[PDB]
Amino acid sequence: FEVVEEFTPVVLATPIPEEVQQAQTEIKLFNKWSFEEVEVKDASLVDYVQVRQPIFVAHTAGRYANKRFRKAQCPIIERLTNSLMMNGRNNGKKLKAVRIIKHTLDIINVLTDQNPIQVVVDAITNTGPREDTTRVRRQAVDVSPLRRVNQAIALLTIGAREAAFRNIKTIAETLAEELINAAKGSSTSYAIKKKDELERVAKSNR
Amino acid sequence: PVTLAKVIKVLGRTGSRGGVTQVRVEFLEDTSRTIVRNVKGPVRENDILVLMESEREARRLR
Amino acid sequence: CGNFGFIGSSNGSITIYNMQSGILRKKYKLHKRAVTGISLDGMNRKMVSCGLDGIVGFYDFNKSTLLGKLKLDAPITAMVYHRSSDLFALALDD
Amino acid sequence: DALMVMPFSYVLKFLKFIDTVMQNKTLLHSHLPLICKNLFFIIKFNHKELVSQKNEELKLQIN
Amino acid sequence: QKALPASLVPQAPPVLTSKDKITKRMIVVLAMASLETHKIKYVLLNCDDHQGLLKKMGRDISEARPDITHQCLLTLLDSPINKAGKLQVYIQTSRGILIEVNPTVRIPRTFKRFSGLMVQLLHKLSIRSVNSEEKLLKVIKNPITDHLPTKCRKVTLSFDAPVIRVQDYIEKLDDDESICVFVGAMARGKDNFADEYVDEKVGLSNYPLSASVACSKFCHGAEDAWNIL
Amino acid sequence: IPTHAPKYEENFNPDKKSYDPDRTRSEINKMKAQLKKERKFTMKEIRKDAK
Amino acid sequence: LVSVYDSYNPRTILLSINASTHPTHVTKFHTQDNKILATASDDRVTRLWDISNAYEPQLELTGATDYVRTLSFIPAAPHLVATGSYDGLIRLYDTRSSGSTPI
Amino acid sequence: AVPSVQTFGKKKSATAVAHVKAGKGLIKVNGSPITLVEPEILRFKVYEPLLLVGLDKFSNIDIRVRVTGGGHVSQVYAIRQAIAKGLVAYHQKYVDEQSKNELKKAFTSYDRTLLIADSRRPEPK
Amino acid sequence: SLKAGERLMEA
RNA sequence: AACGAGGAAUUCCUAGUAAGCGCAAGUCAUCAGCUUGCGUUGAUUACGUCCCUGCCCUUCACAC
Repeated sequence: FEVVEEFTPVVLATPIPEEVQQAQTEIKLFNKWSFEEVEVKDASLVDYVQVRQPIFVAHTAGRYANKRFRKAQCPIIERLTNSLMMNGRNNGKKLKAVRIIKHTLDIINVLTDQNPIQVVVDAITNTGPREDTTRVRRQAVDVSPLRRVNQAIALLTIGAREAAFRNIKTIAETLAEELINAAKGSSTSYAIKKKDELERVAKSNR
Repeated sequence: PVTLAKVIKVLGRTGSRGGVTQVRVEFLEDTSRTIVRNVKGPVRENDILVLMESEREARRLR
Repeated sequence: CGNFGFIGSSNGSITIYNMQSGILRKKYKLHKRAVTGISLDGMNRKMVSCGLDGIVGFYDFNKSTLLGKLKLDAPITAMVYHRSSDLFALALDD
Repeated sequence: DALMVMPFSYVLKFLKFIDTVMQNKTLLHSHLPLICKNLFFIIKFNHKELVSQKNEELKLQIN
Repeated sequence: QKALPASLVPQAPPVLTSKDKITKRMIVVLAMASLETHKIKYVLLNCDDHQGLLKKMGRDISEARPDITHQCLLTLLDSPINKAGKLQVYIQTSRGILIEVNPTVRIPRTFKRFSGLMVQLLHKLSIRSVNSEEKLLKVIKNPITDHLPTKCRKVTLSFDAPVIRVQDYIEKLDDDESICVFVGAMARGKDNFADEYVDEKVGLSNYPLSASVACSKFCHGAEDAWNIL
Repeated sequence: IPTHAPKYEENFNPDKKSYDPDRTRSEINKMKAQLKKERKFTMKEIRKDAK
Repeated sequence: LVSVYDSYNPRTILLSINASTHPTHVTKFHTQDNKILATASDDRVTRLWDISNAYEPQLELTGATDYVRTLSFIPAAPHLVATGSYDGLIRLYDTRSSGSTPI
Repeated sequence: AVPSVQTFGKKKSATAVAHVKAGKGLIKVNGSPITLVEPEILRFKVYEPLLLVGLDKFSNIDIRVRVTGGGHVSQVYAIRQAIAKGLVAYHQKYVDEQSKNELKKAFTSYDRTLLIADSRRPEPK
Repeated sequence: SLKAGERLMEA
């Protein structure tokens, strides 16, 4: 059984690179990473780690600060890029953040052959603190999934930034290291250690 | 092992501390069972919380 | 809806044109013998075909997928599709 | 809003209290509308959990 | 037949600072340090030197003793563990000032010269070496928690708490993790200064211990635990 | 570890201005402050008198 | 020290490993598996590193009584590793097993 | 006369005018091919219409886009909006309305800003 | 002080 | 000599907002030791609560 939609070869008078045509076939992040095989391992984080809509580039110019929970619909890669630019000297420079994330995903694919978007999703899923403390001394309380996503992104980006503040390593490579380590779940990642300390302190005052 | 519970009701006029919300959650494993919990971040109905302990019952935190 | 026209060929291919512009849009190739009946439900979702080879093909018009195939004992000669009830009768050679 | 805050374990306690009130006929008729409003709201709010329980003693109390 | 290191020349161990957060460390936080300055020239307020003056500020002269903070710093910095580069000291003044003490500093041994340095430190907010190569004593921003290592055990010194073998405690502790000891340099007071940060409180001996003897007892246990010698 | 000594000035007075290696440098810096103070005060006085 | 650079991009350094204090004469990527990188040093131990985990070797082969300046991966046998030292002995190792002793 | 349509895309001060006509698949921006649009990192953004509906539809038309005002990013968004609106308008005028509906559905499903202007008008509170 | 519902649970 | 991003306390801030960047004009008061406009890039976190702190208000059906 065959269905035919194109009956003549398509050649455009303006030349287009073939890679752009394989992008016509499917939407991939930076025309290099596919969203099809990415799933959020933790059930709770689903509906707040948004990866179902594929995007070519992180830049979207969307309106996500309007309503209380619009941030859930923002693509997770774009949220990572937005969290990347802080400290004032980087404020407003989103293109540099996009380039840094592109280089970081390339590094992640290099070091580990896994899909870099899958590594990012695993890191965010793992490094979300599940139980936290509130000052009364301290008392243990639960954490909403949106707060888990926000704190996961904040911890990952802060660790990556601080690791390369005055070190020969650049922001891209240290971000790649942090993401890979968090995805593994090893204690090497700063975010995992911070999460474990938070949950331990919450357990102590349970 | 950690359990998962879906929020069914966001209680109001509970007198909880600022930023802490008292909610009622039903376990995914046993939909009938319900427990009242305290949540720190922004919470709405139909979102799932990871409960590390399933025996503690929430009390007002002032 | 009055937008699409379906043509069944004696060589088994079903071509779909647009009535407004007369531009060929889709081409279905399942039957190997002549297609003696084509019909589409009122919802423009499920499409049904029959041919002298005796098979009844069920297609998803919007997704362009083969939902199923049903084989009858004798060659099919004609089709009438009742859109309200989603029933269609086939005049077999037996 | 006060009744919704109670966990389910206290609803069984509440349902034992009302059962105790029923024997004392003087209290029952003194506050009959109030008892009805609170009881029906309790049953409606957590009906799903109440029906799930297989406690035979509970089934006799409601009867 | 494990081969030798390529170079056996003695190498000075690295100076451990707040910037480094991965290396194992034993941090001592001399909380409730009584270090205050006031013009008569500015002098570090002392329990005996300035009694009438402190009465005018209305603060009780029982808790006006920076010599206790001086005492602990001497034994901590002179301990072999510091000479091994596995110890850094923080000081939380009673007023709420946090001071970082670089392990390299060589504080004056006489108390009088010690007092002259603190009035410099609190006002200038930093102290530099005679050769002007590094900052030895620097005031830093609260809270202590951020400066501390990312993975780190916290304890306090409590007379009422159960008595524990300090050497045993460090052994059962992990390797990547570090240990912080909140020592109360205050002469007398409730042992709740660090309750907000700390997770558990331990005792070292059945008998009461001063701040100076306690921290010296703690560090010597770590040296045996880590074989610092 | 290397051992360095702290650098501090005995009888330190923060209100008192920092000691300067060169006496001429301090003397001119002493005086540029005086000229600025005097210039600002007289300018304030002449303006107020004019008003 | 073992340095891994992106080929054709000398400016960027992806990974830096301090394999040993002695010279590291041989550094060869495993042919079948991309993630694991082999290193042989004058320490006479031919550590097998992993790109993801650069802090500890995945496996640390030993048993050579002299300088090891030769390392080879056998095609179709990813588990096997061949090393030759100035002892005059060629030692073959099986990474699937515990290792550290030539088969 | 050659069948042609004109459309506008706008983003902040950036305004793009797209002219879409019968042709042979010639997409140009400011007199140069679309492949040379800068910045390169956002180039795929301006490719988004072409890829979402497929290059086959553009094989029978020529598009000329002229952009003025604004910065790089706003200019890119103006270009993509103008291209999408021009394609939809051309398929409306000189091709069946069924294809118009499919194009609108695809663009709205992916990103509604391709068709409707994204205007962040102030809202006092 | 105790709020409605919190008092009732105590009762 | 001074210094390597700035202690304690304290202030402000919710979307084209914080922050960065530059270009113009000097509009009878004010401003050039500067002031006002204009465009460009553009986020994190909340958008809930009366728990604490202040200010404020109260004591024509049916159903309650």
